[PDB]
Amino acid sequence: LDNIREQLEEEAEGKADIQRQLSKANAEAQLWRTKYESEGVARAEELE
Amino acid sequence: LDNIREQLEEEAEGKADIQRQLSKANAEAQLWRTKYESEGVARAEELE
Repeated sequence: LDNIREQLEEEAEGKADIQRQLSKANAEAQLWRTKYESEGVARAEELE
Repeated sequence: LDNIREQLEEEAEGKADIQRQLSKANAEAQLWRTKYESEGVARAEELE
């Protein structure tokens, strides 16, 4: 019980970084897709 | 102490799924973004 008490903080720290890892990632990938393929293939569409 | 066994493992199942695999289905977005710039914009400078 004193042992898994330490493990609960470890999974919490295992939680905390990986929820914060996605919030940087899912912002950037989705944002890039929204803002770089609107310029990308569409200006490639019209310039052709 | 038996009750917090599932509070470990089901959250550990939650962290292994809802934090981990939902992150990796985001690696795909980043890959798509890289693919767009890398091939798309080299054309979009060349056709410019």
